Amino acid sequence: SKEKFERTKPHVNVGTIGHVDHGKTTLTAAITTVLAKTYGNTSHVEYDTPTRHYAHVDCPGHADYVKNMITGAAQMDGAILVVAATDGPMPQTREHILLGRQVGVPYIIVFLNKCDMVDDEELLELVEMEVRELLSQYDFPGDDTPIVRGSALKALEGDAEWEAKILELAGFLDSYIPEPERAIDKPFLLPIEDVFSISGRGTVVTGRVERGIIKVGEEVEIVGIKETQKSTCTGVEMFRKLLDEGRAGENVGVLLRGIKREEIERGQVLAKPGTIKPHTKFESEVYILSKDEGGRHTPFFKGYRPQFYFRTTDVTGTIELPEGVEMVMPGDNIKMVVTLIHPIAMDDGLRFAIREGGRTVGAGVVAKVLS
Amino acid sequence: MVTIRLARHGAKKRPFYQVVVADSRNARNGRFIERVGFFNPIASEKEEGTRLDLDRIAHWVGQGATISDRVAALIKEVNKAA
Amino acid sequence: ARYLGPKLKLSRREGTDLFLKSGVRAIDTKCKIEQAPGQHGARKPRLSDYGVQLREKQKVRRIYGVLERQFRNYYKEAARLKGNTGENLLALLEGRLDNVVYRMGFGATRAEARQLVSHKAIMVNGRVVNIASYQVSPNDVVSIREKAKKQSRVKAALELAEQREKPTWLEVDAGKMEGTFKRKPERSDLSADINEHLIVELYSK
Amino acid sequence: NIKSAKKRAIQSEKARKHNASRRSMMRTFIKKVYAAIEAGDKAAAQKAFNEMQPIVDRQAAKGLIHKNKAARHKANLTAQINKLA
RNA sequence: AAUUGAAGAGUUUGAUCAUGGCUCAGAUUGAACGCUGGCGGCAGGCCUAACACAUGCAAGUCGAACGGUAACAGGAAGAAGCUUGCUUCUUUGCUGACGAGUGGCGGACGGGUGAGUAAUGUCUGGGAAACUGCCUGAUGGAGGGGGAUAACUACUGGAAACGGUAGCUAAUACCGCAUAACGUCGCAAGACCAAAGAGGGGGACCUUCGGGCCUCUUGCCAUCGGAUGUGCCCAGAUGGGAUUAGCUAGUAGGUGGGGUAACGGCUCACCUAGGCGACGAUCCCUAGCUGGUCUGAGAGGAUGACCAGCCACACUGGAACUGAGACACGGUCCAGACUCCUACGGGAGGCAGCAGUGGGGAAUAUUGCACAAUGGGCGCAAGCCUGAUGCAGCCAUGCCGCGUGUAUGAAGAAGGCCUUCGGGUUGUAAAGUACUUUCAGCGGGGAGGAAGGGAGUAAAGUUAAUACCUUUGCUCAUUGACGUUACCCGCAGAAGAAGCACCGGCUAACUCCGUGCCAGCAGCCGCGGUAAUACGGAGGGUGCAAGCGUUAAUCGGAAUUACUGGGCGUAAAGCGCACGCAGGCGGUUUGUUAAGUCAGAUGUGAAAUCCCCGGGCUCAACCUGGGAACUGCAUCUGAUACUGGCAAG
Ligand SMILES: C/C=C\C=C\[C@@H]1O[C@](O)([C@H](CC)C(=O)NC/C=C\C=C(/C)[C@@H](OC)[C@@H](C)[C@@H]2O[C@H](/C=C/C=C/C=C(\C)C(=O)c3c(O)cc[nH]c3=O)[C@H](O)[C@@H]2O)[C@H](O)[C@H](O)C1(C)C
Ligand SMILES: Nc1nc2c(ncn2[C@@H]2O[C@H](COP(=O)(O)OP(=O)(O)O)[C@@H](O)[C@H]2O)c(=O)[nH]1
Ligand SMILES: [Mg+2]
Ligand SMILES: [Mg+2]
Ligand SMILES: [Mg+2]
Ligand SMILES: [Mg+2]
Ligand SMILES: [Mg+2]
Ligand SMILES: [Mg+2]
Ligand SMILES: [Mg+2]
Ligand SMILES: [Mg+2]
Ligand SMILES: [Mg+2]
Ligand SMILES: [Mg+2]
Repeated sequence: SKEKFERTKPHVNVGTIGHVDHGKTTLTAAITTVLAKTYGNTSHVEYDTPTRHYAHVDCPGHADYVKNMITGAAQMDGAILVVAATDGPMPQTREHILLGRQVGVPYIIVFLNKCDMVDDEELLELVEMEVRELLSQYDFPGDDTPIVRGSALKALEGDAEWEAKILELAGFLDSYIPEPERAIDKPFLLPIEDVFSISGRGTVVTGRVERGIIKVGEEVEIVGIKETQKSTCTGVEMFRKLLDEGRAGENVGVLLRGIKREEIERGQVLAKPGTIKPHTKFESEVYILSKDEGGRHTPFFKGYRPQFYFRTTDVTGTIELPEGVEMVMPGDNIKMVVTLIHPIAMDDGLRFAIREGGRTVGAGVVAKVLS
Repeated sequence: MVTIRLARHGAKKRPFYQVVVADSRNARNGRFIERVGFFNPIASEKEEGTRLDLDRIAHWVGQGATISDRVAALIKEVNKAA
Repeated sequence: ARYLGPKLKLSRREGTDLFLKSGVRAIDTKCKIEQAPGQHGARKPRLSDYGVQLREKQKVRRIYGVLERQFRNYYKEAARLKGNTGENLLALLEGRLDNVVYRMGFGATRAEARQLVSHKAIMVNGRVVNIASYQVSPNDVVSIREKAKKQSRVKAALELAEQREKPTWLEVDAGKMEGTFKRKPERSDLSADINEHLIVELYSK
Repeated sequence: NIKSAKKRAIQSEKARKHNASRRSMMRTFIKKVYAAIEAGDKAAAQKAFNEMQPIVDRQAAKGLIHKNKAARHKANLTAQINKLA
């Protein structure tokens, strides 16, 4: 809160969701150190590339942390698959790539650690070919993707070769990730993802601005679980730096006045007044396929109670279908009505995720609202 | 020190000033000794609104009451002795 | 917050010559007006006490357009003053500017007079006022500004004014839309359709 | 802070030193006068009173304890000495 | 023309009366909650945790005190890349100014909180034993000196806080001398004890050719007084408890010393053994007090929201210094807790200031703008700053005002509901025709808060003087955050703005459907066991209205603590009886005292607030002028009927 941030080199979000205990934290720390040297839980570090300013999100690679990882990847603009070159693909890596494809991460860069732990020039190529084949078979891009090999912990050790290699890694990261599209057309909207309580400052809510801008001193409305209320913003900041306005697409922390830590939970949205209204039941078309798209095999019936993940959080919901469909067997391209317990401010065209038993069943697009 | 000054008592956007002999150790709205009169800023300049006691002012000046800028200005506005 | 809504039902709730709408469209006892005959028409439960006093207060308030709190303030002022509390209260009610306009004729109805006073169709002593609660003093003059002259609003009101009788204290010329208010009325000239000491008893309760 | 309290504190300390020295020397002079009085002498007591009077009156005029304080001790000392002298 | 003054109802019982409590009808608040919500004016906004605090700011000013120059506007001492007019370097410490530092003043005021405190507090009425910078009037003086010491230099301990070494070192800092009155001591005699001189014009007198000197602005040393803010003492009053009856020996007093700016056990040594207490001593609990506020016709009861006076406090506690003025609210030292920083050698901190955060709570504010006006402190003065203050934000928290429209129209349509099946009903309600456009909203014009002060000058005093300065006016510019000012004028259209509670009696308001002592309402009476005007819903009416209901607290009705204004045989209540002290009252007559009582007069009862007569904000809310009142208190003089002191019967 002592640095006046300059809105140059537009913000781009990059997230590392690589394999567990394969060097994600070490890799991001090494990247930050080498960039700050040559240029002068979800860990949100930042670094200013000469091309663009990036915010690096090291997400937890644990399966049980998938719920917050969903927002971390939806938050994310470019994925970094961090994997060891001595073990190759893993079930955890496959789950992570499936989640990334289901959340819609366009650009992914593969990094191969433990390059020097292997005294050969064929095993590294074999594992690179294997991961490339995995990407090409799991609906991912192919030979037009920069694949990065090298050591993630020696990048911090005194060297020159690996420093140059990681600098080249950062270069094509910023090359392969062009200027992203921002949605500052509609009024301001920001889904909440974390809450902090600053002693002497107050409560601050973190998140990626979905749309619109936030000027210092603007009135906004909290809409979400069990509550729709009003508030005032004072002191827009980003990564402990002074800001003047907050564009859309970057993870920022907005300071709210008259906010209670227990009263405000994750799942709500800070919108412009009179824009969106929370609803508990709405009509949506489902896009489940027969068997090979996450959906189950046996022809289940009504009363299904899945979690409907949204931009922020999820909630257990019920589904009702119009007459003409005796069963709700997988293969549901039809429209139905979904009722949720916790009301969340929603708009037409919203894309949500249907999940159950730790696996995604199908997608859904909001068609109408029944309040 | 003992001095004659003005104290504000009117409502918001409609001030009202009372001229009074008060020790400087007190506040504007604080205590005083003897009231001298009033000077209305708006003054509703058809009727009255300016009433000072020059005899009491002179008596207190003789004893050592330091005249203030506003009191002297009001005296010059109305008259030296009229 | 001036009262707004039905008026014939409001009048028939009590049943009196309170006053009527300025326009007339078959104002008579056609079939059911205030004492509806035929198969029903229970008009008065005949409440023992304090009920007629409440009804008198309500009819007084709805005639003059004043609210309960302001009416009670006027009653307190009248009790504080000398003379009779009821006549002092009636004097304040008539001194209310809207009733002055209505009794001068520029207001077709009392609600219309209040509307004009709010819309600045009235001036006092050569000064505009947009308060229907202003109290006029004796020996004064109240004029209508040039903008309100061209109102079919006012033309109809002045036409309807001369069908009634005229008061003891108002003298108005329509060649200039100006009226002189000379003295204050009394119970003798005021309509004897209500009792004042019952109202005095009620709020002294 | 750079407030005037620090300068006020050091000025108060210096004034404390000076006033303590002056008060201590005055007290020693008064103690010598009292010792001369109680010893039984009559001319040396008068001489000590006449020696202590100028310094105490000078300090009172400078204004460090009190003019009335100086007057009271002078009165007490003269009332003591004149009884036997 | 300045308290003209008072409501009851239900409930014991098969019914009556009385006693007796319970409940309700009214105001009112720092209110909270639920629903709803358009605007403006005024006021208010941690009652609980005197719980703990991030961060920013709230007390600096003065070069007309001083040695100085780190600045740098730098003309200028000098030089120039010499853009054909003024640009650049050590800047000569050199001017205006200014970093620190010495020095004077306020930082003891402005502001905030009731923790503590039952009288050391506060209000009222009295006094002497004392002080007082700044404000003043008078009387007098400002002479010559000496020595300190800061900055600064360099060495250098430390991350910082702060340091040692030698002087440079100046004064309005400090210290002797000239002195000693109107001052202090002392009966005098005598002794003692004082200053600081700074800024400016420069005629000229001399001329360190600035200067003394003609001089003005002053400031300073002492005394005598006023004003002022105080310190001290006394008398009355100011909560509960006797399931709180003795307390105290520095305690009561005296004799002397010391101490205090002054009295005094304030303290010391001695002596006397008292002092306080049944009118409540001592002890326990609680508590800021007052003007006032609420409720009352009144006496009374509750309380100290806003504001004003006073007191006390500043993490808890103790202590002292400076300073006239503190045991110090943004001075100092120390014990304890807590927190923070550290290089682990060692340091800092106390938001009951403005805001703001964590916790508590039924619950309460923005980390804004400005010295624009007043005031505050500093200074020749311009000028500095002020979280005092003024304005701005949010909240219907309370008061006031305005607006959602006005006539139409019988078609007594639509649709909802009821019906003795005719009809009624929400219901003139809507559409319409004429509009007005208040106030929202859009666009323009636009008063005032502004009195001052400053630059020139005309006249008067000062002096050879018109120098210099001051005072009475005239020309010149300015001096607003509020403030898209208030307001006014135009703009399309009613177009953009109503809810809450209740409807069996208390109390203003009636029908239907369904449940069927179930679900359920409620303050009471009391409902609800198939037909509920009482429950839930619906229709329709009533009471208030941007506000309606529940709850929280005080009084009233409660004459239900009753003095005005209760009762004790059977409703609660005569001690089981007698004696008797303190205490309360007291037969008849005279004289005398003026105590109680009555009369007259004085001062006073702060201001503020209630009230009366008026005035200005569009009337009001609100503000303000005058008057009365604040029934109190003390003093001076009379009255002697009554109670009482004294003397006689
Ligand atoms: C994953 C949960 C959270 C997502 C959040 C939301 O997802 C979304 O709502 C999203 C809507 C597109 C969503 O609902 N995703 C969440 C839910 C739905 C899942 C989406 C997308 C799919 O389509 C049906 C998606 C995989 C789809 O398959 C296509 C190809 C298939 C790939 C193979 C893997 C799959 C399945 C598979 O079963 C499979 C296999 O066949 C062989 C072997 N082994 C396998 O395991 C293509 O790759 C498309 O991408 C939006 O992306 C939102 O932006 C969001 C981020 C808020
Ligand atoms: N030998 C070797 N070890 C590596 C390399 N990259 C990462 N690691 C190891 O990965 C560990 C860090 O894992 P971490 O990032 O904390 O786990 P993650 O966050 O779940 O991915 C370190 O202890 C390294 O030893 C590499 O290139 N070579
Ligand atoms: Mg308080
Ligand atoms: Mg003594
Ligand atoms: Mg207390
Ligand atoms: Mg503080
Ligand atoms: Mg009573
Ligand atoms: Mg009573
Ligand atoms: Mg009784
Ligand atoms: Mg009995
Ligand atoms: Mg007996
Ligand atoms: Mg017995």
